[PDB]
Amino acid sequence: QPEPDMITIFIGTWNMGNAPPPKKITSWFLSKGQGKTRDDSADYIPHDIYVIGTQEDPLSEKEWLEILKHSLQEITSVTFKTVAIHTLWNIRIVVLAKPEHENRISHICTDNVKTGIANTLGNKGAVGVSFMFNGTSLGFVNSHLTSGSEKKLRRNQNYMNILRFLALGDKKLSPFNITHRFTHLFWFGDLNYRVDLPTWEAETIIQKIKQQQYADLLSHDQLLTERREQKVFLHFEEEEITFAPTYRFERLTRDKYAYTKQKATGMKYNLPSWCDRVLWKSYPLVHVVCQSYGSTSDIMTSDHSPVFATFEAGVTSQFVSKNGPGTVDSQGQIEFLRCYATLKTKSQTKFYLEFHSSCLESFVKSQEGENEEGSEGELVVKFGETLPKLKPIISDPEYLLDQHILISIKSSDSDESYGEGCIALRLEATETQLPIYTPLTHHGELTGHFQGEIKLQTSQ
Ligand SMILES: Cc1ccc(OCC(=O)N2CCOCC2)c(C)c1
Repeated sequence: QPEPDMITIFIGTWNMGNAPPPKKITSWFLSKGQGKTRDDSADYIPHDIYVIGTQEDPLSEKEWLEILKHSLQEITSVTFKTVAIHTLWNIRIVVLAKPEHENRISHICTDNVKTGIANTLGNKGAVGVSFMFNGTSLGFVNSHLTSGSEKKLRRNQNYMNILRFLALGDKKLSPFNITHRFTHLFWFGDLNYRVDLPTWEAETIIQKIKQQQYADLLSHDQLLTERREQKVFLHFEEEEITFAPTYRFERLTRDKYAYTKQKATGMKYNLPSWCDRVLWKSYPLVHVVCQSYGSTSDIMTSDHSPVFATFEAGVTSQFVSKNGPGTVDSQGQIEFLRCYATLKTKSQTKFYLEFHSSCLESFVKSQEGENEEGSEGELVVKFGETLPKLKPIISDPEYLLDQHILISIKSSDSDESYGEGCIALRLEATETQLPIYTPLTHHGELTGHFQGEIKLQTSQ
């Protein structure tokens, strides 16, 4: 029975509003309602992996798992296996997979981050899960960020705290945060970004939603505007939104948006907003295609509607050769030519690189580069032709061309990373000098660039 080169992944996010779910929630897992929806002809075809993020979840883990498994079994006639479940306060993540995937899944990690300080510590934060699916690493983050229309900068801070401190994936990738540790990273939840229009425009916004005219609302969505200004979720993707705002509804109908200030809201307005979102980041040139992104219309126990997103995701097999794993394959080599880093830093330490990849036996530390002054007042660190030749464990091009090299540029004085990035080995040619490029980030913000040429030797 062959190993897959593609799987499908369901991502769900639902802020349950502290209420139990209705008896039927199958529309969520079928990607039916508003937006980009799944074709009826696929209804019986199970996804490989289902990842369910809840916020304001009032259920026990047992209660919710029973509902989820019975829902999927009704749809698919498949009894899913529980990969992971992790809850922080009322924020929860569940990972279910087809039973045929049980021996494909390993290295399961869970973690949480609590955001805020004092007043603001005690109900917001994130839960996450990571694991290996054959040769592919998968990470999943469910975050419930700070609420309120005037707190977008707090949400951005919550995002940075979560990606700095959530401890998922391979701990040997010590310079790298979760935005570089996975082949595919999915980040979803009640991100709580609002449509930034005046309170006086509430009824106008409602009108627009009734007309399915979302363009003038999406142009004020705080998450889209913050992402365009590179304030949050740098280098993440989001499918186009074609569904109505998923917050704030009167419960037990979807006919009414409840936006007016009440004692129960702390006398805050809740204009209709896309609070409930799914974003992703995959390594360069890895197949990832969003096949649905929408909201349900028929689950009305909460003041939020559930959101679904589904993806085709490229995966690779657990490769064995006669040589690696357990030795190098001398028919393989990775050379970096004429490389230089450009850094936004004011510092004047010397810098060195670290190369990390599961195609290496262990990470590789370069010599220090040569600092020069850039024309427009930046630091250029030149490595020339000084970089160590990397010795992959397997030379077969069917393996090596699917791999990636993570790069960290570190201070010689402090050994701290000033920037992290990723280079694909999915090249147009082997035995050929070819341009490479990655942006560099640290704590998920832009700190520079790395560019140069690569020359990849495979056994072919
Ligand atoms: C499909 C699959 C499911 C679980 C699993 O390992 C983890 C496990 O067995 N757990 C017990 C129940 O709670 C979560 C942890 C693996 C390797 C594959």
